[PDB]
Amino acid sequence: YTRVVWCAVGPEEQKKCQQWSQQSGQNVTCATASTTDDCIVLVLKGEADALNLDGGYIYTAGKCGLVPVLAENRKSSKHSSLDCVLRPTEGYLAVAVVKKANEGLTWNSLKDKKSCHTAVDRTAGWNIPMGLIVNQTGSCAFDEFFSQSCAPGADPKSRLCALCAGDDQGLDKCVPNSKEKYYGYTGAFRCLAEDVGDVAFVKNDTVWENTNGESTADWAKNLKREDFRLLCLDGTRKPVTEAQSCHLAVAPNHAVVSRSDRAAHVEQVLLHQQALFGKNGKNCPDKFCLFKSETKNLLFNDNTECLAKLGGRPTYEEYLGTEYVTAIANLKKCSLEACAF
Ligand SMILES: *[C@@H]1O[C@H](CO)[C@@H](O[C@@H]2O[C@H](CO)[C@@H](O[C@H]3O[C@H](CO)[C@@H](O[C@@H]4O[C@H](CO)[C@@H](O)[C@H](O)[C@@H]4O)[C@H](O)[C@@H]3O)[C@H](O)[C@H]2NC(C)=O)[C@H](O)[C@H]1NC(C)=O
Ligand SMILES: *[C@@H]1O[C@H](CO)[C@@H](O[C@@H]2O[C@H](CO)[C@@H](O[C@@H]3O[C@H](CO)[C@@H](O)[C@H](O)[C@@H]3O)[C@H](O)[C@H]2NC(C)=O)[C@H](O)[C@H]1NC(C)=O
Ligand SMILES: OC[C@H]1O[C@@H](OC[C@H]2O[C@H](OC[C@@]3(O)O[C@H](CO)[C@@H](O)[C@@H]3O)[C@H](O)[C@@H](O)[C@@H]2O)[C@H](O)[C@@H](O)[C@H]1O
Ligand SMILES: *[C@@H]1O[C@H](CO)[C@@H](O)[C@H](O)[C@H]1NC(C)=O
Ligand SMILES: [Fe+3]
Ligand SMILES: [Zn+2]
Ligand SMILES: [Zn+2]
Repeated sequence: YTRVVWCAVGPEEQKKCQQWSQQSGQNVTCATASTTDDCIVLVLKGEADALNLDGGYIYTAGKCGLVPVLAENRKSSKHSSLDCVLRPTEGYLAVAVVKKANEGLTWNSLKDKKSCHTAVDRTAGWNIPMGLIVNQTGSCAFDEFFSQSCAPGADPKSRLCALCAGDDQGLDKCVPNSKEKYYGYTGAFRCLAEDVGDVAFVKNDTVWENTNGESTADWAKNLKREDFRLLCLDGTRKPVTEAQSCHLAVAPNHAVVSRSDRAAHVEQVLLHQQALFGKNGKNCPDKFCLFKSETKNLLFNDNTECLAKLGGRPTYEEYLGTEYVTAIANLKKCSLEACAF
């Protein structure tokens, strides 16, 4: 009923979910899975109700009948008067980041280099860059393009996982959850920051949130914006201040999905949960903040201002957009009446 079971990916998200559960009086409860895909499955079975997903998984989930309910909304500049929950979503910029000291490394010389991806199947870390690379190469062997990488979710024995490090014990190497050191936006960027990889496929925001004192995490403490460069599709290199003219694409924001028969109810519970634990929430920062977790982006991205209502009750195809939807279809022809489970 007004009770919602959230699906947590990995033990760290489980921990944050439990706090949220404790503070919600149990209006929100938790289920945990090792992978986002397993979480998709728990929702289909009806053992969990919702979770926040990157666009790539929204695509997987959509083919299986799950729908967009509310989307992450971060601070903008245009469309000022509108409240956050009513304001349109902008989408983030997918970028390719390199070290400035690594001269002569451009989009046109990425072959045989070392890469850092958020996870297999994600928008900025995989779908966009690999779709572009397959497109340009005219060959479905994206697994041979880079010499070594860390792409959580690929075969641990393959070169796509050679750069991944697992947890502090060396266990769970390449798993697509935060236990993997170089998982997600922050992980992929850390992979580049520590010179494990030559390039990182992350979003524009990740660079800003983890440099010039914004992080304080020990690996990011001393990172400086000028030491990084974005790779543009025209073979050029630009400062990270130029993301508007040097991105690989703009991605649809992450969004909360659920089985359609449960959407209306998940929507009403969440809107109330954010009134309590959101940005200007009754109990944040006092008791619990839904959008905080110190640069780890647990359950939701840390830069989320609020969860917004979607305009025009969009299907997953409309929400992702035709442009992005055909990009994925074309890449998956390498790896359509579907649903993977
Ligand atoms: C690439 O991604 C970066 C990071 O997301 C984008 O830069 C961000 O732009 C925001 C708006 O477009 C900036 O937020 C506004 O609101 C706050 C409050 O008014 C301003 O100051 C903040 O103060 C708090 C202190 O409590 C700090 O937490 C913030 O760091 C900031 O100092 C801010 O000046 C601005 O008016 C936001 O600050 C900014 N983020 C950072 C880390 O600088 C960037 O636009 C984007 N590029 C493109 C092309 O999209
Ligand atoms: C990989 O290559 C494929 C195939 O060339 C790319 O797909 C193509 O994408 C374009 C742009 O999305 C599609 O064109 C669009 O057509 C509509 C209809 O007129 C129009 O409104 C848009 O303005 C645009 O012109 C095109 O149909 C599609 N081609 C095929 C065969 O699917 C794909 O984008 C490439 N991958 C990446 C990541 O770019
Ligand atoms: O979530 C962010 C992404 O949304 C994707 O689909 C959802 C979103 O986008 C549509 O598109 C373009 C446009 O209307 O959005 C803004 C302001 O929101 C503009 O810049 C545009 O005019 C749709 O019409 C929206 O209602 C919806 O919220 C989309 O594929 C991505 O581009 C990105 O916006
Ligand atoms: C839990 O749900 C009830 C039913 O709407 C609501 O009245 C109450 O405020 C909620 N409590 C918390 C802590 O969210
Ligand atoms: Fe993403
Ligand atoms: Zn563009
Ligand atoms: Zn529609």
